[PDB]
Amino acid sequence: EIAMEMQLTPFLILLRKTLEQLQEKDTGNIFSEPVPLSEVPDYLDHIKKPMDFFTMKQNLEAYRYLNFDDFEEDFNLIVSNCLKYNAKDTIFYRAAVRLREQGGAVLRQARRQAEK
Ligand SMILES: CCN(C(=O)c1ccccc1OC)c1cc2c(cc1N1CCNC[C@H]1C)n(C)c(=O)n2C
Repeated sequence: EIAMEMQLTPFLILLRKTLEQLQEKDTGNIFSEPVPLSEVPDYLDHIKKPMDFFTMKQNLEAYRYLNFDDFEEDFNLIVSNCLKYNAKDTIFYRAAVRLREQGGAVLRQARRQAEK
């Protein structure tokens, strides 16, 4: 399977499935819409690039993820943003740790498929 020959549609089908699997791990509904700046007024004082699963879905369908690195980078922002903004004694921090853990095998297996 050679990179210049790779078709977009199959790759996007793979990313759609992978994103569904990742988002399903958000059983607390913490990561599935943007952190609202109106309700968390200091959020952008700390976080340079917010990310969430709905924004990832929009990016996917707008053809913004054309390799696995860029996709995984945004999933990793969901986690890292949360670990920075929230203290390690909070439920939200631990929820990000759990999301990273559960996302791990999903992403590794998905990348292996993307590399054929
Ligand atoms: C701003 C929403 N939020 C809350 O914790 C919250 C605040 C006020 C009133 C109700 C609320 O939720 C019930 C929130 C903050 C987050 C946050 C997520 C949320 N909410 C929790 C409720 N579901 C939506 C989600 C965006 N993440 C990932 C963060 O890093 N921070 C700081």
